[PDB]
Amino acid sequence: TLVASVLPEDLAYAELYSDPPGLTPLPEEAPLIARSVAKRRNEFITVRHCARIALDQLGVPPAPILKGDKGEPCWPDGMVGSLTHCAGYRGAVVGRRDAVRSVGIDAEPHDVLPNGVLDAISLPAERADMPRTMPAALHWDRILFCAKEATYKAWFPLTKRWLGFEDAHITFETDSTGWTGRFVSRILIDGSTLSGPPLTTLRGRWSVERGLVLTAIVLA
Ligand SMILES: Cc1nc(=O)c2cc(CN(C)c3ccc(C(=O)N[C@@H](CCC(=O)O)C(=O)O)s3)ccc2[nH]1
Repeated sequence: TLVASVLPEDLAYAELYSDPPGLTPLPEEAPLIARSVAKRRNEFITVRHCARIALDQLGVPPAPILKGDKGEPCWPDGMVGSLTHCAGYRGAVVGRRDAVRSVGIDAEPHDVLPNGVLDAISLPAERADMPRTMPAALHWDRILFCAKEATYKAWFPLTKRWLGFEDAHITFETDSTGWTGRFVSRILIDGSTLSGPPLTTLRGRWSVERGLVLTAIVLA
């Protein structure tokens, strides 16, 4: 699997590269996408079908995955997880809370960012430092965006505070293979959590594979 490249008996994952036809949401999930468009409908369903494959293999029976604070996914009790999707990928990674404090993942196509995006999602330092050490064959701007989204998704559940794109400083290192590596996200705002020790440094992994950028953060 692709997501295995960016992950370190309490963690499961599942991914699919297309929308399997005929899949249907759970009954009390249905009103969430009654008015949604077809393309949104498919990835809503496919990613929750991936989520329940992983959740079942952690002895958790299928349960509805609703959306809460700023659309945040909701999980069965004692559970945490993360959902992601893009043009050719649907994936979920889930974990039990005591072993996994939080999960954050993202998947993106390995293409240049649309015009004007690199500036909103990034700091003057990240833009000077990343081109010095990232391999020439990589879209460091897109990989930066993927790492940014994977950080807020792992950050937000533990603080329920909004993490702007310029409240996190991400530094990258490239593994000797050249297409994979890992990063450190440093929080520039208060790291007060609702529970647990403060959180200011998040370590995650990044990978480029099959034309796709994958990132994941697992906070033990
Ligand atoms: C810049 C920024 N900072 C934040 O802290 C932030 C927080 C949220 C709230 N949050 C934590 C989430 C909202 C949506 C999620 C998610 O995992 N979406 C999946 C599945 C969506 C679905 O099918 O319902 C996805 O992107 O596919 S996670 C959303 C955008 C943010 N953006």
